[PDB]
Amino acid sequence: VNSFSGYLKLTDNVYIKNADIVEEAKKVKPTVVVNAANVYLKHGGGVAGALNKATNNAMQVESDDYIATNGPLKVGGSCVLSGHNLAKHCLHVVGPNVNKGEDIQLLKSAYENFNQHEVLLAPLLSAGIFGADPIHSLRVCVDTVRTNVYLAVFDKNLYDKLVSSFLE
Ligand SMILES: CCNC(=O)c1cc2c(N[C@H](c3ccnc(N)c3)C(C)C)ncnc2[nH]1
Repeated sequence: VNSFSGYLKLTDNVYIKNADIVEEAKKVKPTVVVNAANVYLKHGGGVAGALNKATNNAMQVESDDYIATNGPLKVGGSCVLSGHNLAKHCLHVVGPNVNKGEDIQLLKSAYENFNQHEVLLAPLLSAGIFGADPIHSLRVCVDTVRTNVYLAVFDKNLYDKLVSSFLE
């Protein structure tokens, strides 16, 4: 149903909220929820762990079947699979892990995948243990994504930092 509420409008197509992406998916019933994935779709930590646990492991079982038959994703790439109980579809997107020296230019490739979907619920890419500067990740989203993206950032201090920087 895509019923998003409580978001700040940053640009004509980019919105942000201090919220847990799992609770937003349960409330909003989005067509697409984005997962902050890794190349072998191992959903143990970060946003991926939160989304997988909220599907009671159904996302990991489906992801393992996909990897067995198709192999790993590329950094910057993506894959649409079921959204299970959280959304119609899950778009698994791999941003670069700059803590491991992956190419930060591939963060633009990662966000470019969102342009195939009219509206998405998403986390900020390459944050957490991937180590990209979060203000830079929001700027790449704003400059690359043309479709409607609703960003859920589940940390008040990071949300306030992002909003303050954007409004400068
Ligand atoms: C209680 C169950 N829910 C959660 O644990 C949870 C976590 C969470 C989240 N985390 C962000 C993140 C972590 C890793 N990689 C990223 N690309 C981003 C950080 C930057 C705040 N962002 C959005 N919603 C979220 N929900």
